Amino acid sequence: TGLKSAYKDNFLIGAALNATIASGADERLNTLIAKEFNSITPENCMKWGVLRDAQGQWNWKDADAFVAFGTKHNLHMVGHTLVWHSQIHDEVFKNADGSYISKAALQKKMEEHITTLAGRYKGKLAAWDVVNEAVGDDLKMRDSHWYKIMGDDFIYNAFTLANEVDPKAHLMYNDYNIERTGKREATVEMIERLQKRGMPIHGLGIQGHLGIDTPPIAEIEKSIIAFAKLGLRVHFTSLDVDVLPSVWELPVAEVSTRFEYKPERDPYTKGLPQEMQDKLAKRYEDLFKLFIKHSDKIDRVTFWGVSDDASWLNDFSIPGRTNYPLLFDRKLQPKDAYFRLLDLKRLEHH
Ligand SMILES: OC[C@@H]1O[C@@H](O[C@@H]2[C@@H](O)[C@H](O[C@@H]3CO[C@H](O)[C@H](O)[C@H]3O)OC[C@H]2O)[C@H](O)[C@H]1O
Ligand SMILES: [Cl-]
Ligand SMILES: [Cl-]
Ligand SMILES: [Mg+2]
Repeated sequence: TGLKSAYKDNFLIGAALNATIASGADERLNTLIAKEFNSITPENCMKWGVLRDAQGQWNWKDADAFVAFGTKHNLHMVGHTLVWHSQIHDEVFKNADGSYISKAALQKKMEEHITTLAGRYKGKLAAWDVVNEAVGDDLKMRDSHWYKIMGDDFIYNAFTLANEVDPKAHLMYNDYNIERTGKREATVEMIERLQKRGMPIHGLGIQGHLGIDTPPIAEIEKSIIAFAKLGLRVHFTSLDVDVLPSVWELPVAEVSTRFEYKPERDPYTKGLPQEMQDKLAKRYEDLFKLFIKHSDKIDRVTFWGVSDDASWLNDFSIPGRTNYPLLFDRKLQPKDAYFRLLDLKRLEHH
């Protein structure tokens, strides 16, 4: 059968779904999703600034279509995300003159947003990313407007609110590069200090935006262990593997430059050679060996897309590259990495 049944006894197999896919209108992705995944996450549609215009006004079409889809196919559904510094309008934070509104006023906007959003899907969504990406890459609390107006209380109040709205909801914190030493620890710290405040939190999302070579598997492992120790369920939430030239490690004189589209940084436009098909299978296989090792700690592994043609890495971090990060190709056909992963479970020894 599919991924989901292969991994039934391990964890949920999930896909982020764009709004075209959430519409139901692609029978070929319906057939695929129904076979392969049992968990879905809205890739964009339940984000503050996508869901609401700059005046706080709500359009629920896509948000509603996504919940109709998972109800329809009976898939576990993750809300993404109540409180985040990205894809949210500056009018949330700032007067037209640039100045920041009071904390009190922003609290009120947060109350309303969580109350309406979690409230509306209370009991339909099993899980929420309540706060997304609150630790800076300099390993300090990210200097978002959330943070600058509110402090730790934006995260605190966000969870407490969420939990009051849907008591039943599994409530996560979600971040990227927390596979990595340094930011892993600053996040463990962050949870700890809020958990001693009594903040209701149930899960820790590891985004899992990985590269073909890095981070190493020992890294990821340390993080699975650190976070579960905080008495939380571990999720891999935005899984994909970047197979393109990295701009992450570039010399000074090229901080951008580095985001500009350049030929050589897009080397596989004519197709992914077999030699890299293979590095990608092997890298997915290492990851999933790891995940199986620790499936007492991991509740779910979600991919940040269904197929390559629809991966966000085609445009991040350089617009318009041809990447190959996911299990299904641009023709919806499964890739070498896919069979390696069925095989792990198929041939498993007990
Ligand atoms: O390719 C163009 C564009 O990218 C995609 O939407 C993007 C989302 O996938 C992206 O998701 C975040 C990835 O980082 C973290 O996991 C974070 O938690 C996610 O929200 O968000 C930015 C979007 O531009 C679409 O495929 C398409 O619109
Ligand atoms: Cl979308
Ligand atoms: Cl090639
Ligand atoms: Mg339901």
